[PDB]
Amino acid sequence: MSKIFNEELAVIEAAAIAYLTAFNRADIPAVIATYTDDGVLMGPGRPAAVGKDELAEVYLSVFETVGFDMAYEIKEVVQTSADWAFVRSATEGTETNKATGVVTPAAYQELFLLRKSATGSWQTARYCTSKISP
Amino acid sequence: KIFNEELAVIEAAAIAYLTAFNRADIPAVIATYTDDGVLMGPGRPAAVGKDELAEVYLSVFETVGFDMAYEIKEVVQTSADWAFVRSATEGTETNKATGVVTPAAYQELFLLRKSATGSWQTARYCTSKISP
Ligand code: NA
Repeated sequence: MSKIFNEELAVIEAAAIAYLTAFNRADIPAVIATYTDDGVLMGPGRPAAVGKDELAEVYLSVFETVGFDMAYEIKEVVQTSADWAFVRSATEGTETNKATGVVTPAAYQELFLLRKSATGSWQTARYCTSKISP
Repeated sequence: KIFNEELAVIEAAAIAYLTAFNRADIPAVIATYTDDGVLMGPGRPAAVGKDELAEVYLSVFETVGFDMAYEIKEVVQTSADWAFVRSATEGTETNKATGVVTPAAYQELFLLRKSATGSWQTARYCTSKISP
């Protein structure tokens, strides 16, 4: 009957979710901490942010400008080798502009490329998010 | 084999997509993907499988004319059969309805998988619009 989930896939998914929950709390240090030191963010309206200093600067600007209220869904979890994996997610909910106060619907889709650190921890090496709507 | 450095073969595969895309060559674009390939791009939900990929690229090229130059930012082989490539493109986009030409820049992540026959194919692909 039962489907058992590979223990390493469970730990990998938990690493992607650690980001999504930190992001939805707008907790920037928790967000930064999920990335490898050479991590890259590719998001809409901004060129790639490379490394924790550039990452911090982008997320600071995002949470200054906009408030997100989002639910996530995990779409796939795949381990491609001992130290590498990917996760695909989708988030949806609302976006509030902090200047104007205007709340609008928002949906995104995300790809995490995860790498297992030398001490056994899964971290986001590369991350891409695209806006589905509006 | 053409070059023994697998990294060059991997980069080659990503460049074949970007050039196919810039030529608006949909069959050539579809053929760079695995059968279960995923495209994640702006304004649309994930397209999963060649049937869904076809539909989206059809619609993109029905709606917009792209005139783009590419740059490869990184090529990384993570294991024997897996790699990633990060690139960026910039140029103009022309809306085919309105005729309005506007500057466009994008950034792209490829996850490529080496097939049973030795070909590098795109398994997962994300593109995000930098501007405007
Ligand atoms: Na073109």
